[PDB]
Amino acid sequence: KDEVALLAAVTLLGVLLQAYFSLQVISARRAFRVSPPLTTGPPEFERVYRAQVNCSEYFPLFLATLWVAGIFFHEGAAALCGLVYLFARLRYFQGYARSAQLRLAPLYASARALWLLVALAALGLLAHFLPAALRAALLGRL
Amino acid sequence: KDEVALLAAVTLLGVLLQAYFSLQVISARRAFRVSPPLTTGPPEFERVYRAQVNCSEYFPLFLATLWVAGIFFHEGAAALCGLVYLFARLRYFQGYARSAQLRLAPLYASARALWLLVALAALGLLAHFLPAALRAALLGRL
Amino acid sequence: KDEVALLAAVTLLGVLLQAYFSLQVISARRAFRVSPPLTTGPPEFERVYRAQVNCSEYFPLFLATLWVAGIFFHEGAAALCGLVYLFARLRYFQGYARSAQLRLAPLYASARALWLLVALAALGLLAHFLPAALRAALLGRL
Ligand SMILES: N[C@@H](CCC(=O)N[C@@H](CS)C(=O)NCC(=O)O)C(=O)O
Ligand SMILES: N[C@@H](CCC(=O)N[C@@H](CS)C(=O)NCC(=O)O)C(=O)O
Ligand SMILES: N[C@@H](CCC(=O)N[C@@H](CS)C(=O)NCC(=O)O)C(=O)O
Repeated sequence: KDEVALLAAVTLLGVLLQAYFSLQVISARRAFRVSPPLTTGPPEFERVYRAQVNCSEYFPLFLATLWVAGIFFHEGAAALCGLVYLFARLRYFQGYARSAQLRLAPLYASARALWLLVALAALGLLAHFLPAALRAALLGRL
Repeated sequence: KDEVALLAAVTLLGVLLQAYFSLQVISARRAFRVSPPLTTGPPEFERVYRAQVNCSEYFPLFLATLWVAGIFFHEGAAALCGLVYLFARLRYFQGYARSAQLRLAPLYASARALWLLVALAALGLLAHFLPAALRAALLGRL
Repeated sequence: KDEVALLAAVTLLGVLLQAYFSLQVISARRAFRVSPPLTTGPPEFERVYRAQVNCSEYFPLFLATLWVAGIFFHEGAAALCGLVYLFARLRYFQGYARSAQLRLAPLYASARALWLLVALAALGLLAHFLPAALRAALLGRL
């Protein structure tokens, strides 16, 4: 509870953001009179819809690496990248909605932020496994 | 293990439900002869497909707030909302499949249940951070 | 940290794989000149796109049962099924991309692997709840 409080905070933040994306899609459906089960129509809608879906399919990847990084590398560092990513995603959604081209900048920022969490998670896990493994390897060649 | 057993139970339940949604979509594909990579056809299919996809994109949001709420607020309360939500989602899927209109009632029930988890998670995290922060704020104005 | 290190490893692996699926879809978009917010075009593209989406909607189910199984049943066993599943998913993506029929074999392997995690998670949770419940049931009929 004490060692994961920040990660949980970022996580909740992330959820709130996804919730926001949804409300926006619901509003797009209304504005452009696009009723389910339809997911296609004017590009101005399709973009808003696609921005929400794209963010939704990366969320688990975010939550996953956020927690692994926070637990095996550094909680504060993992949480900071969590924010930077979450912010980049907001900018992505908002940009994408205006123009498909305006999604790129924010998309890249997201990748960089997400790739850090992955690199950190990797470095964390590596630090946890490698030593013990190398010692077991040496002990073997006794 | 002892402090999260209920959350894990609800979680497993949630997975089983998603698994159920999938089998249903697979059955829809068969019934309406809609082979991949197609995701469009008769509305009777599209609804079933969309019900499964909509539940799938909220699942992470569910799992996320379920665990944060269960860990920072109250496990039993978080687990109860987990059920209420999971049930609302079943009703959503089943309703949506019949009619796009029959998805609304259950959809709202889902939102309410999900919003609770978020409110609880928020209250939990707030209780964990606020005090320490306020004391640090006061100590500063010494 | 020590009791979940393998699960976190498999998890990170899983993320890396999803990241791989994405890059592939981005490459498909380029190859077949399919720019967002479009998600339809030549079947050779649609399959690649659908393979990535299908893997993305099961990921949370994977992560969920992976951790519940690893925590309530056996970490090493849960991690092994994690690999077997993750491998089956790679084979699924790669097969699907070539042909919709080549996705079936790997898809089934995925189901089997995933169903194990669910069975294990169930057995784990059952072992944690059942006894205490039965004793409470007997104590009642005192
Ligand atoms: N589901 C995504 C996976 C690949 C991806 O993330 N692509 C980036 C760069 S091409 C994107 O912003 N795609 C727009 C979208 O997914 O709607 C897709 O189909 O494009
Ligand atoms: N992916 C959803 C996000 C918004 C949402 O959850 N909408 C609710 C109320 S309009 C719904 O049931 N949508 C039907 C669906 O997603 O198929 C969408 O595109 O509609
Ligand atoms: N979202 C999936 C859920 C059902 C599913 O997983 N189906 C399997 C066997 S029919 C599959 O490989 N579907 C191809 C796909 O989802 O693109 C769908 O719409 O088919």
